[PDB]
Amino acid sequence: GSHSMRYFYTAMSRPGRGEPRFIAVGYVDDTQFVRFDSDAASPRMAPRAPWIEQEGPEYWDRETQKYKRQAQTDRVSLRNLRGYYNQSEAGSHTLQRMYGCDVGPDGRLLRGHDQSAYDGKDYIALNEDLSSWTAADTAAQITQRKWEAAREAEQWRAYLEGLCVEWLRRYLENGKETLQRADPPKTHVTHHPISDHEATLRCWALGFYPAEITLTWQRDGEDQTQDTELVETRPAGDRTFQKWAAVVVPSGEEQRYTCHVQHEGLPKPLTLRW
Ligand code: NA
Ligand code: NA
Repeated sequence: GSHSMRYFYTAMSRPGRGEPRFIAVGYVDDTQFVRFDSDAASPRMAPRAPWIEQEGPEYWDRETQKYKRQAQTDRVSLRNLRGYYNQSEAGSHTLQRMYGCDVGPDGRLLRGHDQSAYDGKDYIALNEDLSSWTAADTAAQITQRKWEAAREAEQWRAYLEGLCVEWLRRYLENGKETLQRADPPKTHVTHHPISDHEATLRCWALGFYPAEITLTWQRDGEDQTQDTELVETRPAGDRTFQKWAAVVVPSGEEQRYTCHVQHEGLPKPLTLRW
């Protein structure tokens, strides 16, 4: 029922080679819908989902200019940051930002987000109040003061409560056939002896969307929390996801074990066995 829009910006300096590279990607839930890359050839902003290709040239040009303005801003930021940390003019550095809005099933704002990081560590974050900042270190207190003076949080609040939510609603409607349809997992259980007295049971989930999923193993109905091995959820490359969970069991006791699969695309969870 609930949904999110999120942007992910990365700016990477390369002093003496060129201006910093700026790349942005945007998502609705777990679906990417846009990329901008200052280093790409032609064109620099590309659509990544079909429902976005429905938008017209005014929309595209508007977004393009926002990306171009941000790339310039990020160049100033990276310069300022090397000063803040008394760094050499020679090393490469990375500035990241992640922002967006979460809405409930009624399309109403649940909460907004904006966060930045420098060289992979938290730098400054908008608090959930959309009115104040958390500086992660002493240097980020510089930005905090500058942004307080500029009433930067007020601009964020206006965006997060307004256009962020409005546009997310629009994308969800235009993209409803995919964005609002959960694809349940395709499942199976496999068996792999590790010796003649123990064997691995592996419970698979393939082809599911969104990425959130819960795979568990039980022995006679008791959860095997501490003895289940999970791989990280991984992308299939076609917008769907994959995961597996494994337990190692005494040979000949396989019948005691059940795999349980919970996913938004499954009205009732699945129970699977070897
Ligand atoms: Na707004
Ligand atoms: Na299945």
